[PDB]
Amino acid sequence: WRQRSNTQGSILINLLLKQPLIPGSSLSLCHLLSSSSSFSLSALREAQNLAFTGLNLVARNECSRDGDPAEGGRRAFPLCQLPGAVHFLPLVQFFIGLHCQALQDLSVCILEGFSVTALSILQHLVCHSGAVVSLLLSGQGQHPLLKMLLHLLAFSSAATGHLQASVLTQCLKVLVKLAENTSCDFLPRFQCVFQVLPKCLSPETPLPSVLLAVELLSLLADHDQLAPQLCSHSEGCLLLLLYMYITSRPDRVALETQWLQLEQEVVWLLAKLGVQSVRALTVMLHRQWLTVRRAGGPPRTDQQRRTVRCLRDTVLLLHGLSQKDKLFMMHCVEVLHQFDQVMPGVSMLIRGLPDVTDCEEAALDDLCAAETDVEDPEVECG
Amino acid sequence: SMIPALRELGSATPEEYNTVVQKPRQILCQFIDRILTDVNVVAVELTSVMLLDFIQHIMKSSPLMFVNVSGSHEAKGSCIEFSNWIITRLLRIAATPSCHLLHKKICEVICSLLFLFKSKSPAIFGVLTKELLQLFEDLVYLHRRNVMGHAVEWPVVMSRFLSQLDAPLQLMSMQNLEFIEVTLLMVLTRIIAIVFFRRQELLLWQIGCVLLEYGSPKIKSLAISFLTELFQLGGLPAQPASTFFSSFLELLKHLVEMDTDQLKLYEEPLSKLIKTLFPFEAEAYRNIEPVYLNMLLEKLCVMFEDGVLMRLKSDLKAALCHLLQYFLKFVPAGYESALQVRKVYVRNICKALLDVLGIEVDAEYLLGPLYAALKMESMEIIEEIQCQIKHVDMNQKSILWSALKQKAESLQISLEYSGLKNPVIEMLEGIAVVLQLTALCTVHCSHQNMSVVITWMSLDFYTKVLKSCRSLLESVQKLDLEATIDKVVKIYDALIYMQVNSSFEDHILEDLCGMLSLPWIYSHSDDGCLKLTTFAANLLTLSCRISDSYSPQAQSRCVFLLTLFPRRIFLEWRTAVYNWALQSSHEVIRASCVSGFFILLQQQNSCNRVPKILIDKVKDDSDIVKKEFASILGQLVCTLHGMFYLTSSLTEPFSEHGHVDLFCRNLKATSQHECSSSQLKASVCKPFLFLLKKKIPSPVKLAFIDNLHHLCKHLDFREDETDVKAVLGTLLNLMEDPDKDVRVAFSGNIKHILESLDSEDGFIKELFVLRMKEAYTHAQISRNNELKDTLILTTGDIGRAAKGDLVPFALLHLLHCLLSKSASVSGAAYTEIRALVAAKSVKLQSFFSQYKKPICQFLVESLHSSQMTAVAHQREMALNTLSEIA
Repeated sequence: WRQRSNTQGSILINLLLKQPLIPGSSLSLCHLLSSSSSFSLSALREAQNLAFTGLNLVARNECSRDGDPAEGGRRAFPLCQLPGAVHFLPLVQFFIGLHCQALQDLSVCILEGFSVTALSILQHLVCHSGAVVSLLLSGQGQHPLLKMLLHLLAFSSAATGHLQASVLTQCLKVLVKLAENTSCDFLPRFQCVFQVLPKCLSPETPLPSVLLAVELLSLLADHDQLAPQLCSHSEGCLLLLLYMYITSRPDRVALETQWLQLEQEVVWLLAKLGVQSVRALTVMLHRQWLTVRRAGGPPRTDQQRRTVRCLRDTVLLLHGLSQKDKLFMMHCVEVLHQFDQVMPGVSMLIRGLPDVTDCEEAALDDLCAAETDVEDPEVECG
Repeated sequence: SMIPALRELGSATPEEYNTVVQKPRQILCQFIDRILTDVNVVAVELTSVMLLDFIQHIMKSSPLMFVNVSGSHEAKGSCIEFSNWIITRLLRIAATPSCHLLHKKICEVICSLLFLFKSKSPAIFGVLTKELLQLFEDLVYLHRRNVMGHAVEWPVVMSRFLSQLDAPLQLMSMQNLEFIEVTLLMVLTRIIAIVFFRRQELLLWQIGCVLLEYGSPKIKSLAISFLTELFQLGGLPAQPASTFFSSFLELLKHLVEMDTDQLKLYEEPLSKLIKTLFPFEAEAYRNIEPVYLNMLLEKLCVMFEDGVLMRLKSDLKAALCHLLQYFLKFVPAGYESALQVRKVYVRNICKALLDVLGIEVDAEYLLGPLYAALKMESMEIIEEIQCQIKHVDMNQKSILWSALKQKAESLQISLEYSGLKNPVIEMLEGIAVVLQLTALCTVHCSHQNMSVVITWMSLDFYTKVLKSCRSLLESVQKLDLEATIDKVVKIYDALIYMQVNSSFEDHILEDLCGMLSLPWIYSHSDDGCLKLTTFAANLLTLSCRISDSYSPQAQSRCVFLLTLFPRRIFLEWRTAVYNWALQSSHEVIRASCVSGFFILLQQQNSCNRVPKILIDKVKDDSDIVKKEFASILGQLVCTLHGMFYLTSSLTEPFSEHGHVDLFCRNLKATSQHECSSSQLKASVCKPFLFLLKKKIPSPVKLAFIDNLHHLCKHLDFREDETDVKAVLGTLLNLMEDPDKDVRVAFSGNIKHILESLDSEDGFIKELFVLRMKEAYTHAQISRNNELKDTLILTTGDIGRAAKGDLVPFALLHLLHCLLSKSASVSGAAYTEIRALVAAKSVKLQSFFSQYKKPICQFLVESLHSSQMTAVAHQREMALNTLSEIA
């Protein structure tokens, strides 16, 4: 452990200098410098030179060496200080300022592709420096790029289109990255950015933005003050929209694998909500249990293995809610048939898994809704 | 021991229940102290194991003892502190090496403890997990001080989970440190399912990662297994992926310079991590950044430059070859690096693969790599000859194929010069590799397999190899005689694969027939055509050498290959070899000979009915032969319709069951599928329907399940009313077959049986009516709900696959269940009806309109039965039925 992964632990200049991270548009960075296109070449070339200098710095940057004892704090995986990307930040700041000015007015579209490439750039930046993200969050309008990306989130919350649809995804990526890269103390100052998430929780947002939003919700609920504030909303404590997205299933082109990623993230978020202290759980369990029960054995494909683990932690969450709150049972009566058929099925299926938990298994022994009936009249049947 | 307190636990009010439960907690803590007074009590011998078991047992019996369910935040903190005292005792046990060797129950106690503290209240779970994660962070920071050259501070108290019950985590050696890491990794693997929180998991990533970057080989393996569990759920976050892939590269580099057992102790977790991070499923490359996998690609490149296949000890080499496959076929070329860079990479790769091909004992984990590489070469050649008819040669176009030819001819000429001066097992191994790759390419790479006329290795080389293996059958002194003739029959199967793609000349074909019949010809030397055939008069001696030493599996192989020959050559001889191998005791030869005869019969004659000998095989159980027989009869129903014609399918080895033999067995046989051939009045199903019966063991019924769609698509249901009625009655006996998985299999099968049925007549409809009726009577007789569930899923299947007249039947056959009070039938069969009216492309209500008369009549009869078995009660039960039908 001598190279310290300076190359990987850097900006990933190999990544920063790589074919478009986003799908298409064929960009790379100074291609944008070749692209003479906060509205002038004035300060455009200044930001360009600052970014080139920061790139040379990160190339020559060895902030962490032989094991990184310098990176300290409650934040796990403190990447490194890396003052280089700081000088790269003005370029994306200028490009996203131009983008926000092109968004506030009813312009050009290429700036929006440049914008989403800049968002991917940001994702790369905050991916590999704790000092960088700390200044991103710290600096009211502090760090105007932060306020203007919040404004981009608001602009994309309505009148989606396709470019802003990608802006949703990449901005959620960078926020959840910035969020996950920040310590618990920074969540109180992350609350200002968190105020914008309810618009991304509108029933319009596409699935990738939705799952990234759930990841952000989990990262925020890891905080002890951000979780009650986020649950202080009106509709369903900000979670009614999430639950109805489970049941609603707005997108049909969205693969059920991505839906399962969404589901596992949701159930893990809610489990964390439990550790920091029904209709949707039942319908997703209905779909997943149908899929697994149609198969007669252990899931040989990875997607169905994740589906099985989703059954596991979903019945975990179910028994958690039932033991926490006894209103669970008449919150179940409207879906009692689905529940009484999935619970025995999923419980037998997890019994089919050789590994045991005895906690989720205690949950199985606790709920164990069986036989869904008393008997049917055989006379005049069929 | 305080049983009265352990019983009055529940009766006590929580505020003093906490005290009266601390008392037995303190008594159990005294029980621990009488053991935990000295850390080296007597010995570990692996006493205290019974103490840990009694702790677990008291815990199972009294879950509410260890933690109250009412929460009681202050008493919650108290029980947290007490669990922390127990945790400190068990952790200071886990710190001492000998006492750590007792980990089996050392997990069980705290593992179950966290399980139960989660089940009772999730907040306690989160608190305790954060405490344990803080401990793990301290541990990996100590290891970071070790690896970074800081002051190590060997003696450390490390007071974690400290308590004031009225607890030293002593460390004096790297062994104590790594052993507490062992315990931590085990409990983390056990608890990973619920601690996944999309942020806490990142901390887990980081800590397991820094543990992997520096740790003992056993610690490395346990961390490698933890990382597999992590990647299996959250994919891979970009942040720890840097350190993770760096640790991965350094581990790969070290693998060469690793001791045997040091490799062994982490072999299987390493391979699991390969398969998990590099699954077979496509798009798996999109999860990880292409620069990551590009440095992985150059890493594997330099590894093959090291000749890891020779330099390593364990072939389970198979994992790195599977990784090579992941790179080549699942991941596109030009994504990680450029296509020229990736090209020179795979060039160095396949060159090293050739060097190791020259000398290997087994080829399974190597032949697949070469197949994938030559496959991509074939595809790019086809693309560059996109439309040009053009005759092309890959010995010229592919430098890799030319080098393959060089390896083949070099090993073969070394054989010819001296078979004794060479590793006869491994030289012939490599010869087999190149030959069956050729034949695999003959049947796959060629454009006729997906305008372009490819020329593969010439046939003169093949007859040179024939003379070579003949000389081997001569010049062996018969050392093992087993592995060598197994290799020779591998070469034989390669040749016959080349022939199944393109038949040979009839005389060289006869030479091959004799090569395969040479074994145990001295067991069947005296029949009619024994002296009529011309190969025997020359094989006699080498076959005398192989009389009894010949392995039965190799007998299976050679008899199968002999069957795969065309009927024009020694047809009666194939019949005779089968009849000799027909009823022999060994399972493998029986399976192979019957799987050859299900084509050999139509080769001979009478391609309309099952042979009487195959009927005897139906009768004779040999159940494993009966499941492979169910499969081969699912094939027989077509090759008894087609003119014994096989299809050269793709059958790429996407799943290798170790030693893969009989590529033609993996190759499929087809029918001509003409209108006259496809129809069949059963005439063969009576033994087949006997095999269907429940008394027949379940796995063969499952093989029949698998073959069901094929055997019905090759079966006609137009005429033979009562005979086809009995065939269908057996199809539904399959529903009454006891195993439930077989029942749902038949549901998914009747889903296709309905369309395989040419036209839904009336008599079959009434047969279904009565048979499902008696099935429901039997199910309610048993009172077992699993029967009702399997049946209702079958009803939903047949409804989704129903014609106009069957859907109301299946619709009402589930509606009565739903009518009484049944709940599963709703969320299953009703959703099936919804999917069906989606297949009907109509609204569920408009669909109700077309069937509102049967539905309303059945709600009529439900209310009749209700009003006759019994007012407010009538009103409420009728409203229940109405809301269900609602």
